[PDB]
Amino acid sequence: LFPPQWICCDIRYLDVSILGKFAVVMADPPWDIHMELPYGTLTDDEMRRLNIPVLQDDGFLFLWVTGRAMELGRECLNLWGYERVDEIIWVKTNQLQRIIGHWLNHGKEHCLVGVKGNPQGFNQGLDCDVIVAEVRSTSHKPDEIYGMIERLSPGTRKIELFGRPHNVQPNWITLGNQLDGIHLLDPDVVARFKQRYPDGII
Amino acid sequence: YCQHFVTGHRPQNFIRDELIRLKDELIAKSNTPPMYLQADIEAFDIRELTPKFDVILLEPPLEEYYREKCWTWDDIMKLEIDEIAAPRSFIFLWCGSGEGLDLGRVCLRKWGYRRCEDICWIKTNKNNPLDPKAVFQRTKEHCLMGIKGTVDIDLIITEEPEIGNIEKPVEIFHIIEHFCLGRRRLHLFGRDSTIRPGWLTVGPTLTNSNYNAETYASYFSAPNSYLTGCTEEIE
Ligand SMILES: CNc1cc(N2CCC3(CC2)CN(c2ccc(CN4CCC(C)(C)CC4)cc2)CC(=O)N3C)ncn1
Repeated sequence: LFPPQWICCDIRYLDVSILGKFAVVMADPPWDIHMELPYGTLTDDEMRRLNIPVLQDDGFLFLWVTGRAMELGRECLNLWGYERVDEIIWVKTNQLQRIIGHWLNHGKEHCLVGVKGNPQGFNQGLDCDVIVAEVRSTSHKPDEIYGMIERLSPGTRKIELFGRPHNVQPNWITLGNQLDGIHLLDPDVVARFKQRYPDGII
Repeated sequence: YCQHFVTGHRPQNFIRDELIRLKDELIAKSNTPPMYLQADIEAFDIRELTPKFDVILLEPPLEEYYREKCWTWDDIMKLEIDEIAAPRSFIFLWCGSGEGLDLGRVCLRKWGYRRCEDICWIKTNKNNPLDPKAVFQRTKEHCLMGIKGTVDIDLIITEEPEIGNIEKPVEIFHIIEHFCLGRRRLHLFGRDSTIRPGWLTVGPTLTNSNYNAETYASYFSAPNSYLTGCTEEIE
């Protein structure tokens, strides 16, 4: 079912097996980078324990990383059974198209690309590994990524983890704890959700 | 700009380009005379390179650089970098854009560093609108920065060099020199074309050498041992 679907929940506790296989997974985890903490972080073990492996048999994972998560996210990526085959970076600019880690000022954000299985029927090579785009809200990812993912794997089922409300997209099922309720439309999903969650509480 | 590229102009083509000049003058006043040494680094005992270095820039020839003697990450990882790095010291390792982005992190850890910075060389094709494993077109290289022990951005934008030109942007040297990390600076797999005041260059393709360990160390004997490279030379 092509239109947006989403599921407010804690992704730590949702039984993601009900959701089926996807050709693309995307995640923007709240890593425990440095310290700070203006949002709820997940510990490293919680990150490795995430049940990513059930979401795909063949396809691509897109993993936003920052700080020490560049190393950790590589670990999770390998632990979940992917091989990192690319690394997208987003050069963050302004409206005049000029550019906006204690040693250097950060002009970019990193997204690891992982492959799993033998994915086929994808259009590898259409886009390039650099995104140039203006910054919206804090902790906001650029919509150019969705275009790139669509061109790469058009029409296939996709799922985002730790999405925020603005991130809902056609073809995508967004999971995030700041979304409005549960909006599901694909029949096989509504079936397995009602089987697994008869009284609608995760 | 991504659907636009899907015109041939890489999105980075459209990126639009007060002191900080005194620091450059102090760096240049401080810089030791360039020193250089031809050496087959596969077969050369690194331990002859003394004293221990404050900064190591490491630019090994990866097979990917020659799309149209290459070192593998197997070869690179056997280098005994830790034997020549000073206890507090920094490394800058060019990792390409393939498996090197993972294998170079293994190297960093293997030799004792933690990564504090990932520096991207983003290459424009304004003048010219794949790896099997690649999903996307690769238009950048990474230079990983490592620390061990106790002004600029992490981006370098220039135009893709002509096929077979392997040079890295000279801006990596400016970034390094602006950190003020020490004056014992080593560039491994440099060339005649990269030799540079304030640096010792070791590589197999240098055509001349002037290295002398004693003469080299003499530049850093007291009262110059701890200079950052960014202060007034001790009178
Ligand atoms: C507790 N378990 C959860 C958690 C959860 N989340 C996680 C937290 C959530 C909402 C959904 C996301 N979060 C956040 C902030 C920053 C980043 C880092 N990123 C920012 C953007 C980037 C692409 C540039 C790359 C770097 C990542 C996530 C801010 C926030 O406030 N919220 C509520 N959903 C379900 N279960």
